[PDB]
Amino acid sequence: GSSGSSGMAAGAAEAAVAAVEEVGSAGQFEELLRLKAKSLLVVHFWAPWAPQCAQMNEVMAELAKELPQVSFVKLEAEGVPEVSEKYEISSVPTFLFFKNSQKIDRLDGAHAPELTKKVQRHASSGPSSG
Repeated sequence: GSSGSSGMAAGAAEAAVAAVEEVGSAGQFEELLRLKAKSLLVVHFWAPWAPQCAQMNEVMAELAKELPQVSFVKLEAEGVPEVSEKYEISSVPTFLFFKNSQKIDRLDGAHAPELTKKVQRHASSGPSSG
């Protein structure tokens, strides 16, 4: 109960990844929400049956690269019925824009262009604004 920071210590780094994260549990998602609160989180619902999720998945990969300040996470609707229940997500494809641990936007249906639009729109918030 007595210390003197005397400034600030140095021992932390940060990297940049443009890959789609795989969410297979509510904990991971509910947890990330906070972490990726400042940034733009994109929760896409992919299914091992729905063909639409096929192309919708490939498109994401690219985006993630274009927008390094964005977070693309894909969750299994049937894989994790815990989260799907809460939001009652019983349809795919389905994207959920979570900002600051609070849903602000949502895209229903397999839309290649419609998606990018929303992604960029929100993605804006952050560095190099514009």
